[PDB]
Amino acid sequence: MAVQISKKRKFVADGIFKAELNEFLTRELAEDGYSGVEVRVTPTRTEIIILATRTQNVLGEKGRRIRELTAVVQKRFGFPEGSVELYAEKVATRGLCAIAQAESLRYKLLGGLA
Amino acid sequence: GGVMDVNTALQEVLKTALIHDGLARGIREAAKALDKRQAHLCVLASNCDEPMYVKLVEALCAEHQINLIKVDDNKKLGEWVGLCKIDREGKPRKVVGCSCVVVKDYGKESQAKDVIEEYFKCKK
Amino acid sequence: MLMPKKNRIAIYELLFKEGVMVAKKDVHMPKHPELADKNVPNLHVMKAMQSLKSRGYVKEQFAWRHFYWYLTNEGIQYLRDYLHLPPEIVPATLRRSR
Amino acid sequence: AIHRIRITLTSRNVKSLEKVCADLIRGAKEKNLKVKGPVRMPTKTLRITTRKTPCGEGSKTWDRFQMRIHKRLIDLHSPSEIVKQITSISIEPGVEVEVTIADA
Amino acid sequence: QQLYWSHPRKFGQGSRSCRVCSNRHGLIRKYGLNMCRQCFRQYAKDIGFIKLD
Amino acid sequence: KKSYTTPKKNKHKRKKVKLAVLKYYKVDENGKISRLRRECPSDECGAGVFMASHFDRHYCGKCCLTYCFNK
Repeated sequence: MAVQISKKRKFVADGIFKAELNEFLTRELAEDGYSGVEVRVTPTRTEIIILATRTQNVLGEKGRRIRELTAVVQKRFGFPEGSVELYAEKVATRGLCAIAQAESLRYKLLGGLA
Repeated sequence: GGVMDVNTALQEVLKTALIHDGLARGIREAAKALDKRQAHLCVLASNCDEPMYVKLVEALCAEHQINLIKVDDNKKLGEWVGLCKIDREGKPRKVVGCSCVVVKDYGKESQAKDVIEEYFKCKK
Repeated sequence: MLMPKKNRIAIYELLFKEGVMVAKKDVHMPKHPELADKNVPNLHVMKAMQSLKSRGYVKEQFAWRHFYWYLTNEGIQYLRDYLHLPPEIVPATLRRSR
Repeated sequence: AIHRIRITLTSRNVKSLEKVCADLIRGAKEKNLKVKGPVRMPTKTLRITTRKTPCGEGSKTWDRFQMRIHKRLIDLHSPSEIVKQITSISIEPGVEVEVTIADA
Repeated sequence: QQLYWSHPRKFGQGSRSCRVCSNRHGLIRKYGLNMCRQCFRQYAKDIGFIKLD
Repeated sequence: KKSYTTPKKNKHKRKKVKLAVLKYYKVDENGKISRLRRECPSDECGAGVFMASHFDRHYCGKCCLTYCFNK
């Protein structure tokens, strides 16, 4: 469990994790009104705050979907087991959330409408 | 399950033997199984093939491990096997006779599997 | 083959335990590290999941050279009977998320 | 015992950095741990100078991108317990901290 | 089947691959890139950089 | 880029001839089993399989790089 990479390379690898996730999620939560993330490492724990407008469809019945998502990250980036902890968040004021407004227009259009 | 009748007894083998992975289906695999000491049971069936194996199987049982059973009508044991595992023993996609099977320690040693064989062995 | 009968089990059993599989797009992987431990020298994960996916039973995402296969209810029933498991066992997960 | 314990801060945002340094210098000086001030180290430039045009055609253009990291460190000498207690808490922004056993 | 499928790739432009899909041609290494210059631009907004000059 | 031009040979995979199966064990009297050629001697071989009676060549087919006697 060591040593540790250069300080220059420390920020690049964080950016790669911040970015990859942000396109991983957008290909699954598109219909659930995705709006971004906000990551935070905390003492001996990861927080990944999965911002979307409707937390209902994200959660699922018995929390199945949130359980799938946590198990994915736990294998993919090779995280130490049980350190990963997801959280959800609902945003209030949804018309300043351009990302979600654009992706909502998409499904309105692809639904078949003028 | 069974009452130690010959017909329902060989059915009880195949159920837990599948889980044990003891089934050496086909004459060549049966031979290699029983030429090894892994086997503990041999079952044969009605002639659909040459008159050579009917002799040879008794000859192999003689030298190594005597255990043989003969039950006619190849289609019975042929029906009991799947194409992989459970999910249809009816199955017009494929069904074909085994003509002989050899099982290793007669599958799992547990309930009625033990009794069916012990019933036969002392009288044979 | 297409692949051995040992290496089938080791994928289908591993999927049942985590409830999810992931892998990378390569054809020069030598033993496939990063679970299935050292007994898949080729495609095999990707090749077996694709056939499973054809018949439903799983969903598949793909993003930045990494697959992500999500097991579903229909496949749980299949795999449960296919691997001769108890009529009610899911060791992948089962609790309410708070 | 009393060990020279060094609280290194590192960030990319000058507001987020500096106020979190201030908090640790107040809370230290409040308890009279004989804290030593920030030692601001040279800010380093990551430069990337690459084409602005995919599939090069048209007038030749480029684009300078830059990232500015920042380092600065406050040296304390006090018991390692109360340091490691108070340090890891009271941090709002995404700013890193690295505690060292000894350096001097 | 076969007794070969591969031949030495240990250095050169074929033993490293860029993260578009395993694209090449567009030789890249910088500061730990492994990241394609066309998509680097699309990640100007994403984290790693914000343009300031 | 353009379409394939005619060959004058191509043949893919051999049909791996459809030989009669198990005559490798010989029965003349019971319970005796008259074995022919020796069964394979390696530790990793199970020694329930036969070795090839391939005279002027003597080769275990379970092995695939090793154990080739020839006399």
